[PDB]
Amino acid sequence: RQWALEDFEIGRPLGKGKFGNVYLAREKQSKFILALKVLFKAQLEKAGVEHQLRREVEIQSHLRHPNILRLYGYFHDATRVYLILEYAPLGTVYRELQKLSKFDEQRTATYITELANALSYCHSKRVIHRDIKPENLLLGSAGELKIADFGWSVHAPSSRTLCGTLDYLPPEMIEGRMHDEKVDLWSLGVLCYEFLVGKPPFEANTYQETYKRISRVEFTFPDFVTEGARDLISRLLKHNPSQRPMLREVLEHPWITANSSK
Ligand SMILES: Nc1ncnc2c1ncn2[C@@H]1O[C@H](COP(=O)(O)OP(=O)(O)NP(=O)(O)O)[C@@H](O)[C@H]1O
Repeated sequence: RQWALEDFEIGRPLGKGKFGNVYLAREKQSKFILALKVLFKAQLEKAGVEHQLRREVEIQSHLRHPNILRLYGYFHDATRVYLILEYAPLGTVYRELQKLSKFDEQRTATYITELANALSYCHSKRVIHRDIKPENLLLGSAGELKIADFGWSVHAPSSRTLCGTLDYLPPEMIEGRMHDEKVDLWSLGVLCYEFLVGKPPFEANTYQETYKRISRVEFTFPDFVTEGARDLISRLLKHNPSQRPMLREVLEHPWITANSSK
């Protein structure tokens, strides 16, 4: 069906995107509640990311997994583009991380499991998300994690568009080098550390400074991180992409098994 803005009643803003906001919305005919990612064509062109936005719609609309946010369709007009997304009721893992400061091992390992499963599915299709970070992880009604925002996804292998914060990016990406699905493994390790510590392992006040840290893989554990968490995070944060484990090995790691709920 060919959609149009008149088909929806827009509600409160759910977030600030990079080219517009996301709104809670209801489809007039079915009363279906969902989200509307609104991007201004102006900016989309000024950044020449129409290829990304196309890769986002094309990749995400074809994914079908309970731990991956659903993209139902899209439409647009003289001015903007509208992505029709599955609405995540419980917000971002990011906000939850602000609220709780840091997660316990049970919550952390559970989120990692849902992620690994979701990434496994994405890697079976040779799809690399490449932008795994707290603000792209949404929570379902039952509090289940759902990877969202495929605005950077691309099929492996690949090269590289400009950047923002490097916090979750692998050395191979910040060094412009070629990369594959291993990129997401590095990010998963960054997340696991951030979940337990309250902040990313390579954080810094300077972009230049953060680049050095990621490049050198310079991170240390606070005393309260258990050895089981340190082992997993250390296997995940290897400079050489090839050393990074398979998602299966993550899903099976002892620390994950002993702590995870799913
Ligand atoms: N389906 C949704 N349900 C609830 N909130 C959402 C949904 N989609 C997006 N948001 C919120 O809107 C924000 C940005 O959405 P997002 O898809 O990440 O847009 P973006 O333009 O790709 N920016 P970025 O994630 O930094 O690349 C997220 O931080 C969420 O908090």
